[PDB]
Amino acid sequence: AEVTQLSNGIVVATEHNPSAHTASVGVVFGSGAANENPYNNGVSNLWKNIFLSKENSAVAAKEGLALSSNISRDFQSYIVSSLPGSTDKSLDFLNQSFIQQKANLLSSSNFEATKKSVLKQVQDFEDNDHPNRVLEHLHSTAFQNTPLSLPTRGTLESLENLVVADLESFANNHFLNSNAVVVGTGNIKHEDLVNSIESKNLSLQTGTKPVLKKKAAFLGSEVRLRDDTLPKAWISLAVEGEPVNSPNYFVAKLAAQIFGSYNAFEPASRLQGIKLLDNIQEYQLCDNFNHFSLSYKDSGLWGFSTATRNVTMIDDLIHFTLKQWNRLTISVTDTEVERAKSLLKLQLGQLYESGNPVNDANLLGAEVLIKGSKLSLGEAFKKIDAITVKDVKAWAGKRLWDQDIAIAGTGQIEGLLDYMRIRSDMSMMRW
Amino acid sequence: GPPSGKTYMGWWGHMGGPKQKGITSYAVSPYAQKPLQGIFHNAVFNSFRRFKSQFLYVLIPAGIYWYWWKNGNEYNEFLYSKAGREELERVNV
Repeated sequence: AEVTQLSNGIVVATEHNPSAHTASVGVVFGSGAANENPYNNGVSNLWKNIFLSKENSAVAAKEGLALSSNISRDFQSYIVSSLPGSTDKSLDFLNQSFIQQKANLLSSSNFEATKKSVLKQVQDFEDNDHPNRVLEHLHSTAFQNTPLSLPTRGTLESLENLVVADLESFANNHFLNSNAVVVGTGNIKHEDLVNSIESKNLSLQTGTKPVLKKKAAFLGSEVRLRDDTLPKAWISLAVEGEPVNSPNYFVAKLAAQIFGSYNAFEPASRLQGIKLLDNIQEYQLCDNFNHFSLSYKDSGLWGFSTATRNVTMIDDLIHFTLKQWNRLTISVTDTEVERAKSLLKLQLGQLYESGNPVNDANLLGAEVLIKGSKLSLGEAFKKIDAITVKDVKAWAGKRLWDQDIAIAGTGQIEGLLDYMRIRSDMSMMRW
Repeated sequence: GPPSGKTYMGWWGHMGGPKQKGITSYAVSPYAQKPLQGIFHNAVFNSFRRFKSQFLYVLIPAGIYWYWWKNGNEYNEFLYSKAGREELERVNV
């Protein structure tokens, strides 16, 4: 009714839904693709993909289980999904996979069939998924020589250099209990799981903490992947944003909300009450964009992302947009702010209140790791609404106005201008 | 706007050049660097290289020219001196 949180060594967390047809259990390791290193990159995405190799996934397929997995930057998750009654059928199959079995998934016929498929995997991504590719490199340059930089799915380089002796090197350090959280989502009780958990003995590497690295940092920089053979142009730009559990966590998400997200095709999109939109549409400066305030444990990235078949006029594209961003400091309409608060809520909803347990897991697992607990929607909303204009005019005033940016891109970006232009559009001339 | 005559320059996104693939550039904000990027120290080992690599191409021709200058200069001061009025009456008419 307010989400449960109790620890007997294994911090056991759950979240009940009485109208759910199914449920899900799993673990979340409080160390992700940003706890790795330059040459072991993709180790966390390698771990995910053995966990779903036909072997272990045929086991749980007779049982009636489905497994879910994802790696982030600050965190890393291993979830299993099934019918709510077969709730022990989950917990046991989890127990087998992470304390019982070890080299049953770590075969020299398994691992050389997973790594020979996480290699094709990260060779369609950087090959044909430019919007994320661009998005990923954006981190690489903004957070260069620092934790967040390492692409979550790992470089094809440090991904052909890795054997099983390396899957473990990360496992036995960062796959602990004092870095994990067990989650219960969907259609199960707190007294169903934490019972079935204290039912099982053993302890893996107790007392052990996972290790640390130099805290992340940010620096104004570019990286440009020109490719004049690609029909469009993809660009992503940002400033040093705000972390998870930062005073302006919501203030910053409200700002993103204002300019928001465009799709020049859906007539619905064309009518949004966004000021910037007035400009961009005249000549069709782009095909779409969208904003964001990506928050991570140590640092953040407020900016936006755009694709465009309009090559001669990208220079305006970036211009109109970064000028709008100036208003946030000097001239944002209050009535804009309300449409923000309003729309944030709708978005922040379909995020948190989707009828899909697997999401409510990672969400829970990550948050109850970093701050300890989760924060309720009513808590969030109570904050969103407190937000004045002055909220947004002092946040932009430090974060946005005349601060270093972080551009990245690919496709026909000859037209995308230089760094002393772009960066300079962070401000406006004053008397 | 009537037709324009083709050249070998266009503006951004149609600059005129060949179709770039493979290169990947990286830079860093002019704010994000040491004021005085690299001055003195090893930035001057080049103020003698940017010199060496060329000086001959100037000195040699400057030389030829400055000695040729000095010569007939001397030669003129002579034939217009006492010791010279002889040669003059001959060279000059």
